[PDB]
Amino acid sequence: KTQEVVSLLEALDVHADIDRLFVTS
Amino acid sequence: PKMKTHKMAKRRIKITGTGKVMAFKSGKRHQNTGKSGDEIRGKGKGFVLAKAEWARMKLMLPR
Amino acid sequence: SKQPDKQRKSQRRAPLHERHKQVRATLSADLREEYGVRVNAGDTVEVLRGDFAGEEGEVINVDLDKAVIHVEDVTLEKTDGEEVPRPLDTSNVRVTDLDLEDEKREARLE
RNA sequence: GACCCGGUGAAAUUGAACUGGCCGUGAAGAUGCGGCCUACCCGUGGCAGGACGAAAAGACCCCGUGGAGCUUUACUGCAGC
RNA sequence: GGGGAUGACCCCAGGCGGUAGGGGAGCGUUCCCGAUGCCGAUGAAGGCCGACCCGCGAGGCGGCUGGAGGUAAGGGAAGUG
RNA sequence: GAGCCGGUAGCGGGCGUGGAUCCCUGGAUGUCCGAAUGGGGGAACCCGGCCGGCGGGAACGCCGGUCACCGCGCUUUUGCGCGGGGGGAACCUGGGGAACUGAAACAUCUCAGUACCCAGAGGAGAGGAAAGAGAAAUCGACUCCCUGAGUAGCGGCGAGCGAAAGGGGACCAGCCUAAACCGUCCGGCUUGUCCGGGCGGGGUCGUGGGGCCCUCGGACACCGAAUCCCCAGCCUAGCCGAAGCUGUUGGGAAGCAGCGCCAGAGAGGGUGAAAGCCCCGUAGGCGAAAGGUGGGGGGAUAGGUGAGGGUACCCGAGUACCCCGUGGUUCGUGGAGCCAUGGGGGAAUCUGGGCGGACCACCGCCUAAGGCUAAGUACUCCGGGUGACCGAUAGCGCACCAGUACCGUGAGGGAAAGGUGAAAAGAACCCCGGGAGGGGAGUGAAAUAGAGCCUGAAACCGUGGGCUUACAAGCAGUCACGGCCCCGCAAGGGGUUGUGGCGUGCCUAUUGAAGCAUGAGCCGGCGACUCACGGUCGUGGGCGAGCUUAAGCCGUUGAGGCGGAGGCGUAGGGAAACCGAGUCCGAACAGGGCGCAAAGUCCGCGGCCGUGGACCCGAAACCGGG
Repeated sequence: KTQEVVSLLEALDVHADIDRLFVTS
Repeated sequence: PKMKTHKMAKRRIKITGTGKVMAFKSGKRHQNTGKSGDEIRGKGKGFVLAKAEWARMKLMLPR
Repeated sequence: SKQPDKQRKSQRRAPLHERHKQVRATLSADLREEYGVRVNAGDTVEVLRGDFAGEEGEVINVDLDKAVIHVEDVTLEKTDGEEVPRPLDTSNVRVTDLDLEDEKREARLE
C-alpha cells in the first residue's frame, strides 16, 4: 500500500529522499 | 554514400599502408616507340608525390 | 479528452448537459456533509468571492448556456438607471438552502 | 493656359545636404581638395547652362567551351521516297 | 621567459597599422535542463530616460509605462544578430 | 438530466421532468444539375409514351405518380434476370513515356524508366511454391529492413551508373486447373470408333496420372473465404469519481499568514493575479448497448486432399528452339547468357525438355509454354497523441460572414483583416452642432482600457519652451575658449553655440576612389554557408582488438536492456599462380614495395571534401500537358 510507502518513508525521510528513486528487482 | 574514379583506381593506382601509392612507370612504350631497348629498361613503378592525394583521396575507402 | 481544448470540445460541443456538469458545485453544512450526489441547478446560494464575496443570494436562472448562472443578489444597476441581474461565474457559487420543497428536488439531492 | 482667387489636391528621381566664379588639382572635363575673389535672410513669373540631370542594370561593341531563326558539299539522325 | 597560490605581481625582451584570409577568446537572442535551480499585483515582459560595470558585443541599477509572466547560478539546441 | 426555438445579442410568440435542447445508431422525405442514361441541351433548363387521382372541372377537366439510355451474360425462346460504369489529396501496377542539367562542348551518356499523360485494381495493389538458387552434393514462396557492395562490374572504361545467392530480421501456408485416358452423355458427322461440351476419374507441388492384376485399408488433416453467438473494436454521449476553512494586502485572490485533509489519479486547462484539496465529467479507475466492423476462438458447418507393387503406354498449353530486329538485367553491341518479344522458320511428351552465362564432353538443378493465394513493406482525405514546432510579415498562403475579395477570355492567380473589458456594466441625461464629433455626468480598479477600443515603439506632422539665427560654407564636424540657461547624483557637469584649428560622405566592384562609377529617398519586421548520409584531418574519451545494424522485449516518467550477418585495425608483395614478414624482375644476390608492432578502434564535438536545390536572389531557353 502507498500509505505503507508513507511508512517506510517515515522510516528514512530527507531532502535526498526528495530526490527519491523507486527501484524493485 | 561514396566511390573512386574506379577508373584510376584500376589503371595505374595502388596503396601501401604507408599511406602512399604507385602506378606503372609509364614514360613511353605501349603505343609508339620503335625507339629502343635500355629505355624499355623503364617500366617498373612510378611514385608521383603530393598529387598522390587528389589521388589517394578520390580512391579512398577500398584500395 | 487527452489534450487542452478537447475540454471545450466535449464540454459544450457534446452534452449541454455536460455544461450541467459545469452546474456541479456543493453547499452549506447539512446537505454537503450529508453527501455529494444529485443537485437542483436552481437552488439557493451565497457568493464566496469577488467584492460580492460572502454575499447572500438566491439562484434563479440556471444558465448552463453561457456557461454560468444568475442569482438575485449578485446584481448591478445600469447607468440609464434600472437595476438588473449580474452574470454569475459558476466558479464561486456556494449552494446552501437546498431547494427541495419540491418533492422531486428532495428526491434527487436531499 | 499660363499668372492672381477660392474649392480639389498625384506623380518618377532621389544617401544628405545650410551647394559661387575663379585658376588648379584628383581617376585625369569637380558646387564639398588648394590659393584666391565676390557673396546678406526669403521668395513667385520666367531662361535654359551645370548638377556628367530623369527614363532604362547599352539593344554599337567585346567577353560566357550563353540562347533562339534561317541558310549549303558542316556532324549525326528522324521523317517520306 | 624568471617564480605564479587559485589569483596576480615584476623585469625585458617585444611587437601589437591591416582587406583576401588562418589560429584564440568573449557578447547579448528565443528555445531543452528547472546537473539535492523557482522571482512577481509593493509588476512578469516589452516600452520610455539615465554624468556606477565591461576594452567590448553587454551588464546593473533608479525613475515613469503596462498587464500579465517566467526567469534560469549550467550545460544542451539553433530558422541569431 | 432538466432547459431550449442554432452563429444574432433583438422583437414577437412558444416546448419541456405524464425522462424537453441536445449526444448515437437505425429511419422516411429526399426539389434541379452533375456518370445522367427517356429525349434535347448554352448543367442546375426545355421536350415525349401508361398508371395515376379523377381532379375546379360552383352549370366545368390536373398534377402526381410513373416510366423506357448503353455498353454486360445468358433459359436462347419474344431474350427475362444479373455486373458495369462516375468519383477520389497520396499510395499501386501496367500502357505511353521527355528537354534542360552533369560529361565544365557536345553527338554515346546522366539526369529516368525521373516529370507527365493514359487504363485500371485496390484498400492496398506488387508480386507470390520454381524450366529457381547455387554448388559446401546445399538451399527451398512471394515481400519488405539491415548486410552483402558502393564490392563483384557496366562504361567516348571519360561523368557516372552499380547488382545477386548467402547472414541477420518481420512474416509464414497452402491450393488448382486443359490437362482426353477413363467412363457420363449431349450435340452433331451422318452410327461408329469424329470433334464436340456440361459430370466425374485424375482433376501432378518438388512428377505423375491414368488403365490392368493381388497387398489396400475399415474415423480428429479444417481456407482466402463458409458459420456461431464469442472478447464481436469501434461507432458519441458513459459514470463514479479524495481532501481545507479563518484571517488578510487586495477592485479583484486560489496569493501572505494560521492551522485542516487528499492522494496507484501534484497530466493540463477553466476560476476577476500563480489552488493537489475552487471548476475541470482529467489522469485512479470502474464504466458501460438494442444498432454498425474483425482477429482471437469454439464447434460442428468443413472444402478438401491423404497407402502397394506391375505392365509394351496414352496424359498443361498455340512457338521452345533458331535467325534478324529491340526490352529488362550491373552488360553501353560487346568473349556476352538467362527471361521477355517484332518479323520467318515451326521440336521432342520421362532415356522428354531449359537450365549452371559462347561453345563441347560429364555432372549438378528444375520440371515451364493455365489459374487463386490473407500476413511481412507504402500511403495519407480522415480520428487520436505527441512536439528542445510556430506565434500572426512565423505556421497550410487561409485561426474563422478567404482559395473568397480581385486582374484573367480562358487554363489560371490568388490577398489582406485576430486581441477592449473581469463581465459590458458599451456608455441614459445635460452641453455646442446639419451631423460626426467634441464637454460634462455614470461604470470604474484605468478609460492618455472607450468600441476597430491590449502591449500600441521608429518614420513622419504638430503645439509650448531654452538656446541660436542676415557681410556667410557645409553633411559633417570635432579640439579650444567665451556669452546665457538648468544644477534630482551642486564650486562639476548638463544644452546651445560665436569664434577659431584642423578636416572629402557610406557602401559594392576597383592599378587606383569625394566621387561625376555603383549601391541606397524615410522609419519599423522579413532576409542569406545549414541538414543529411558518406569521407576526412583535430581533438574529448571509452576498451586495444575495438565497435555498432535490422530486431525482439521492456516501457505517466513511459527505463534500456538483450540482438553478434557485418565492418573498419591483426603483415603484406604480385597482375596472377601464389608466397609470404618476405616479397616482385629477373636468374640474379642490384633494386621497388614492405618488415620494423608504436597498434586501432567507437563515439562525441570540429576546420574541411563528395552528393545532395546545398552561402541567397538573378536571364535568355529547352522540354510536358493543357
